[PDB]
Amino acid sequence: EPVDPKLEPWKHPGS
Amino acid sequence: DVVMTQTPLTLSVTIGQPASISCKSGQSLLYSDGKTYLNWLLQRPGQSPKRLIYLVSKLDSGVPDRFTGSGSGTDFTLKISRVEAEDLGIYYCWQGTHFPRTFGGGTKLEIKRADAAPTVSIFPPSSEQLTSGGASVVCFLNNFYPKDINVKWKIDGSERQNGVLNSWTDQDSKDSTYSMSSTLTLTKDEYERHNSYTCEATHKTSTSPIVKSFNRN
Amino acid sequence: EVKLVESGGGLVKPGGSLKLSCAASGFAFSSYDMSWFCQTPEKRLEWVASISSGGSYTYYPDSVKGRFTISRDNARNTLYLQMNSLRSEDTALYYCARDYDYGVDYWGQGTSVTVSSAKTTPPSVYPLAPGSAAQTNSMVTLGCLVKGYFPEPVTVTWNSGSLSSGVHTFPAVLQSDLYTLSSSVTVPSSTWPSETVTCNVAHPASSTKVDKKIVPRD
Repeated sequence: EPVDPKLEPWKHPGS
Repeated sequence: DVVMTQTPLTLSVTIGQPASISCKSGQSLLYSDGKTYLNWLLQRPGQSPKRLIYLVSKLDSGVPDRFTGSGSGTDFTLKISRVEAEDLGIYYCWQGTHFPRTFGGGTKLEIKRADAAPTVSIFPPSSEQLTSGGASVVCFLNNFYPKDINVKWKIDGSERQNGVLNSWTDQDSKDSTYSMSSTLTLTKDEYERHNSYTCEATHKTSTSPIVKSFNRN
Repeated sequence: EVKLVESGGGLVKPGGSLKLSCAASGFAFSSYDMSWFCQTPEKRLEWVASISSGGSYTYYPDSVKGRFTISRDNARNTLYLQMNSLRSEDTALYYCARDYDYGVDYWGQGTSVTVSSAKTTPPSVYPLAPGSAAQTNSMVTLGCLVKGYFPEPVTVTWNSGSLSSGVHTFPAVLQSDLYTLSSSVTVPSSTWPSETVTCNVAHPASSTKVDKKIVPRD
């Protein structure tokens, strides 16, 4: 959206 | 693991005309979050890939909007509303929905130009090369269009397919022609046993094959 | 401006190791996942490895899993690929890329890797002059045949670079673990001869240069 990390479905959001 | 299939393999287009490329995946690219991770990129000859489209139809901001992407499920299309000379290159689709990322095999877009006949030259093996016991006959076929050409070697009238090494340049970004070299390598002893050496080019641009030849003696 | 500059490629034996790196600049390196891709000699593209912005998560397809390691130095804006147990199939141009916008946004320039147990061999350079007779008065085409070297690349120029138009240098073809290529140049007759024409061939892997004068005859 605006908004999110914009990563692909198999990614685990990073630190 | 997701199979990505592009069609056509090559596409010949006139500047100013539309073009369309298709990409079909082996399973649906729509993910549960409602997004479809389907991408397109362009690689121009000798350059790095450049992003064109992401999430099916979002346009990279360096790309003019004559490029559009559309589709859903397993069927996708890249369209170019009017082709320019700088669109020459290989277009790839690729998916990031399922691990691992996978690419289509590429569609080569070539620019149409007016027919052009090859300029054909034949070169007997150099005398330095014969002193090392090898005999390469080289034939150059330069600056032709369309890309469709057949070249036959003939030794003493006999067509010969064995020992030939052909090589083609990319479409020239300045005149849109192609060029090719065709190299017949024999041992020196067999070079020795024949007289007559012919490079023969067949092309839509002339009513008879373009013939270049030499004879040892 | 996003900029990614790979280095470290070269010729390596099957079973051997190589470490690639990618120097990133023009952006906050630490914020982005990063990826390796490669382009095979057939112009197939393949994804090689990805790493999370922070460093903790790494992802690999089955083809490299267990052999390659991707890692990153957030302090020096540098991405790495440690390639072990190389295979001939790993022969490719390797690209560093930035993961963003539901995919990948910027690619680097590539660094070339050849995996082969074939030995480094300098080229033989053969001059190609027209046969005893003798087509077209006007333009004359001359050639250089660059045969039997390993590995890629070589560079070919004519008259140390001052003949540039009218030149066609063809891609090399690999035959028995040796490459062959040719180059043609097209010049006004009356210019050849007299005026001298020389193909300049360089082969960095073998630290060799050959400057071969095309003389009338063969």
